[PDB]
Amino acid sequence: AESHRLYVKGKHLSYQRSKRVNNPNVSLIKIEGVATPQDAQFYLGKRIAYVYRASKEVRGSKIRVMWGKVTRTHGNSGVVRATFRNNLPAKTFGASVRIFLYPSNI
Amino acid sequence: VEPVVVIDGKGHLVGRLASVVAKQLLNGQKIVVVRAEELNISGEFFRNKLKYHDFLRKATKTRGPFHFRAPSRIFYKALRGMVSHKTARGKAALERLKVFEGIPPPYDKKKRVVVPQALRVLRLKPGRKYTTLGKLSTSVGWKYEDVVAKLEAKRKVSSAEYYAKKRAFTKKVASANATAAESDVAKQLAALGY
Amino acid sequence: VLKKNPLKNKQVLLRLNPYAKVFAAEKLGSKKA
Amino acid sequence: HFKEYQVIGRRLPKLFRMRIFASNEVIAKSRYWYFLQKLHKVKKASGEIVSINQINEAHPTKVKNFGVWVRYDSRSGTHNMYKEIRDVSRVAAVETLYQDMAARHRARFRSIHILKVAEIEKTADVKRQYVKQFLTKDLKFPLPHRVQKSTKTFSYKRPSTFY
Amino acid sequence: LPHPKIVKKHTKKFKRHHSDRYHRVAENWRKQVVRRRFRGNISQPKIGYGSNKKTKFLSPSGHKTFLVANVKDLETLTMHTKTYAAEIAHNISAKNRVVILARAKALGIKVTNPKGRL
Amino acid sequence: LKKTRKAARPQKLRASLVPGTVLILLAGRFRGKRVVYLKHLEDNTLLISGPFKVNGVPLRRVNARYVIATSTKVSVEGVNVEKFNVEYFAKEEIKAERVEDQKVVDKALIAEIKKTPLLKQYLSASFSLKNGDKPHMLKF
RNA sequence: UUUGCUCCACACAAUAUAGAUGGAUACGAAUAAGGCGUCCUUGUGGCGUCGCUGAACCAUAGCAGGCUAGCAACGGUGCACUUGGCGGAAAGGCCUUGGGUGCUUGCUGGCGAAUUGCAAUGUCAUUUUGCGUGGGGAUAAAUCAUUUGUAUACGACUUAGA
RNA sequence: GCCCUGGGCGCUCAAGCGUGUUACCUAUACUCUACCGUCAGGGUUGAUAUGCCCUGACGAGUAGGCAGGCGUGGAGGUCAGUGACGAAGCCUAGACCGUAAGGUCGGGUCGAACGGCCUCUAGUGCAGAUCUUGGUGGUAGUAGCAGCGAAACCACAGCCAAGGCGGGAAUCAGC
RNA sequence: AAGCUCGUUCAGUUUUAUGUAAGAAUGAAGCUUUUAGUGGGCCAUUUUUGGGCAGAACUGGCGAUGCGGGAUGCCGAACGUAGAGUUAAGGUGCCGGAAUACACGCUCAAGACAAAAGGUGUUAG
RNA sequence: GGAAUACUGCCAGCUGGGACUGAGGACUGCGACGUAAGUCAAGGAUGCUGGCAAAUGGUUAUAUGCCGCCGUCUUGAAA
RNA sequence: GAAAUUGUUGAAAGGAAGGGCAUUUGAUCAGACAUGGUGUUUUGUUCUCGCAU
Repeated sequence: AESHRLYVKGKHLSYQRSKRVNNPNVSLIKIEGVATPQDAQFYLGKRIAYVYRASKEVRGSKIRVMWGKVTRTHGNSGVVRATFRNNLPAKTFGASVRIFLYPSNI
Repeated sequence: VEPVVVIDGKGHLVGRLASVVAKQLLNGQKIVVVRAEELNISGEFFRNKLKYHDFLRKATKTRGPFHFRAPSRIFYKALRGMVSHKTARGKAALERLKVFEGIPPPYDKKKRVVVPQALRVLRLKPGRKYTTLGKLSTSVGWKYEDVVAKLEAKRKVSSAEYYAKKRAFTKKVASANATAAESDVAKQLAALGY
Repeated sequence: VLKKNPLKNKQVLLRLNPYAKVFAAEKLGSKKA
Repeated sequence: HFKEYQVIGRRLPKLFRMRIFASNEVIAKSRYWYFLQKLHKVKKASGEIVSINQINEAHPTKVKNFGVWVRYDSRSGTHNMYKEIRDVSRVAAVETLYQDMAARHRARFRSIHILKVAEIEKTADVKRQYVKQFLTKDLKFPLPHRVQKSTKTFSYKRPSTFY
Repeated sequence: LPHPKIVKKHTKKFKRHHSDRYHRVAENWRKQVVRRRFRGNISQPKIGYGSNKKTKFLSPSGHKTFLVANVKDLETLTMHTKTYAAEIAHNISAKNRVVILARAKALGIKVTNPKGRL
Repeated sequence: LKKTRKAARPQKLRASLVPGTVLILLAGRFRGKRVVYLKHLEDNTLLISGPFKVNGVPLRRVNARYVIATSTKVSVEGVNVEKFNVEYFAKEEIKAERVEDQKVVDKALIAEIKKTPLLKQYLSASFSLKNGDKPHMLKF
């Protein structure tokens, strides 16, 4: 099979914030295809992985990955809040993200 | 989603189209606008023309206001105010945007897209006046409208022949499918949804 | 040292009000007229 | 979503009776008390509400040309107004009248008094053209310029408004 | 073991207001918009930052640092070896450092700063 | 340490997991491959088989939370999985028993797989997502 | 500058990504109508019918995708060539004739998958630059000097000369 | 009812207006829990103490009042304390502890005396004072005398649209 | 702060007496004595003064006041350091975290002191 | 004549998905299960498993999302 | 033998920055100092009574 994807793709919008105050401890992640919080309810608890490349070779590879998790839905458009052990850099606003299908229940 | 999305400005509204394009850009989506010279703005021609002419003379004093004539640049300015420009995030978002009068190549040989919620005809109440933008650009100083139309006319030609060839190909494919019907594979596919 | 919440954790709910056992064993919450 | 309630009072007698439309019994009681002062001289502490009961439509399955008499307190005094509304139930008919008043005269629940509501069972009795037009024989009319809620942000077919 | 997560609460050490702009101002904290704790300004040390009693003064290795400069001081920890670790003062010569380290190793007392001047 | 009152209650498996069900692995070297569930182990892992002869996936321990359940089921009553145990995976290069036991297990399941048409090739094909897929809508 | 410069073939490194992880999957025109197939006494025409979302179309099966056997066609397609046409708006792409060479899951079989031990994106894209060979191509230009006088506050500008 | 005469982009079956119905955005506010402290109550010794504890509440704030701590000079007692195998002082983009005055350690120079503990003592803690003494920058290779080398001034600012009294190299020619 | 000694005595708390014997409700003390500082005006309000304006008897709020909202200067809410969930004010086209949400009509130029008057401007009794 | 259903309120009814929290430290206490031994969700987390010789993380520079010159002065908080 | 100030080298970036909340990149470092903890036979003043183990 040409396609080996096993994770639902998405995008990173911005951290939870107000008009003038922003808390980077919570990140708003948009999942492609989701439209309402009801659909996003299935993605709750799914691990979120961000992949980026660095010139230096890290201990295991040339790829560095952050391991996060989903917490709860957000908004009426189906946006879901994401929390990571280490908050994502602000430069990744609008960047894509990987949402795995595990842990699952279906 | 396609890596790049081409939006046809024909029959669209400047405000809603600019807002949605800016929102998509902030999300990190590449978008391109074509046929911007055919974009439309709500209200009669006089109202839109006055709203633009007054802008040209509001002063900052040439460092600030620029009497920019290109309708594509006018649309970019309209979208410019809907983005957090003068910052790395906003400026990077604008890098994924391009506006061209008509449909220059290689965008001609690619499928364009339209925004259902930004259609001028769909959202504008029937019978009310509207502005074609092209006349405003011509009156405010633009002079490439004639050339734009002249070289867009050739765009409809050749593309018409390509559409005719595709229509013949689809006719042949439909005939092949019709004669292919009633087969065991087709029957199984129909039973299993497909 | 820890405040057990009634309603939840039925074990603590039985500590108070011994009649809860009879109430649950007789469906008194949906008693017909 | 209004509700129809029947409220009576007698200041602890004549047993004054009137119909009150409110979203809940609490609002209905307050409106009844307020109307008591206008009708006569009575106070809340004078007595008690003898009985309050919600009235349900006898059959919410029939279209009725409700005739409604409504008095409202405009910015320059109060004036008596009468209107006819085509609807299926009194609860919906009064809500439609309230919405129409708020849209035009900008009169709301605070300054609107409901006097009487009665159905019209005979044609030519409704003197309002906007309701009279619907009392003719089975008619047909189109719904031009229909639209569809496009959930997807992008469209490729250039949707048409035909019905 | 009895070495639970030691939350420092505020790892960043406080700095005197405006000390970076002016050289003459030392970095030692001193009270005076900062007094009004305005938004976007340095936080003021207060009672909220108090460390837990059960983990106060404990190093990341889960042992208290005790200064030692003689054999008797090191031996005093023989009863409290489980909690108190030895630490050689900077003024101790290398000659006595070897003896101190040998005694600590023989009695099981860990040395926080070994290899000093060795 | 105080006498913590937390009994080791036996694990409860979701109703969507039944022996002989076709499993899909989302993590590991065999991620995206289709596997057949066999038995639940005492360690809270799922004993599964490719079978090895069909897709090359041997008998392995897997976690339920990383496995997507499917409605397609196959017979697994004839396979004597009682031999396998948690001790069968301890290590403290392939062992000799790992080949004969795998072959014996797959012999009692290849016939069942072939009984259902297109099931052998279906398992031989690795599962993967495609453009426009909506896993929440899909029943899998 | 020991092919110095340049375009290529293979060949090892650094460099990073405003952020692939199947496909930007091409008419025009109206939105109080337009297509599609057909008829033709060819028209703003007649007939059957489509929308009410892409929630689709093309593809998608093989150790992340190998070896090999048999059946039906010479269709589909990865790639090196070759005849020819179109694309000047940012054409820099679209193809077209003929064979050549792999696969073909269209159909039926035989081989290996394990040990990464219950998962650690489990590394497959190019943007730029640096060093090592071979297959070709061409070998110039500017400043000062000299001076000019249309120019000329001083710069600057305009010239002639192996 | 609305219109005419009388925050930016833009918006026009509004993204304007009034009203009705659901959802969502989040303050140091509220609800559950981890920790410091104060305030209140109680257990405590046929020894388990100015101690070891249990339970609850509370945490804004100028002048002012009270309480608890670090540090510098010197003195009384102690560590039969440290130190030419290197103490004081100095630097550290190396680390640890105390939320705090600060303390400790390793490393580069160092060459002759110092440190903790229980107390006593005071010429005891600096960013201001157009502060004092001394030293050092731009000004500046500027006026100046191809020379010889300052002074004034210097928190830091300046390109304007308006209101809370504030939409880019370098030098030569005008005021 | 400073002694006593009563554990109960108190209240900017609410109606009948005619302002109370209250065995009406609700919440939960006193005399002292010496000891630092304390001599402002104002936003709104009250009493409701007359002809623009100028004093004024009063009741809530700062001075010493963070934080969210109103681009910035009244509403919400008054403050230990942290994790988790719901809200006030204010918002859900972008900047700006949130529905280009539903429903009834309005409006062609607006829309986030002028209302004294006119309109063959538009929609209702 | 008959039920049904919308709505309201109750369940000391059942069954899940997801987020934070593990705080106490040998038993004494209130309860449920059981004919008894004993067990329990009953005055605060346990059991199993995997990766590791830089592991986790700290200071610092630089770029990204948001926020933002001092003491005394009148004293109305003020320029 | 310290600060302002200045000279060689290494990191940096484009009408301005030092300041506050969370993260990556480049450099850099304590890096766990685990030296630990479990029961016997071999030979000499029968032996783990205890030493090399």
